[PDB]
Amino acid sequence: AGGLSQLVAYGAQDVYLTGNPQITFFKTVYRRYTNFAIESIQQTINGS
Amino acid sequence: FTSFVLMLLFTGIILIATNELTYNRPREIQYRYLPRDLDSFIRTQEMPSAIFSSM
Repeated sequence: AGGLSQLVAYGAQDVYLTGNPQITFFKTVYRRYTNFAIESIQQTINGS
Repeated sequence: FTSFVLMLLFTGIILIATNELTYNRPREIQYRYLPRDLDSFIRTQEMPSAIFSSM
């Protein structure tokens, strides 16, 4: 009973979905990114 | 008497000089860059499938 009752029910259709896994959903790898900072700066308006 | 041990060491030290070559046994493995397209594909992919590997 519970989620396991579904988990075990492997069938022919699964040869296209879960046979030989290429990804998971349960462990995200985050990529490190360039160090940066962002700010709002007012520019000068020339003219009336 | 003395000449006996002298000759014993005479041959034994040559034997030791022959022996000593065996000691250093390092592993050799080289590093190479990924193909550009494969590198882009790997960097783009979001899920890792297998979690981790130590070699």
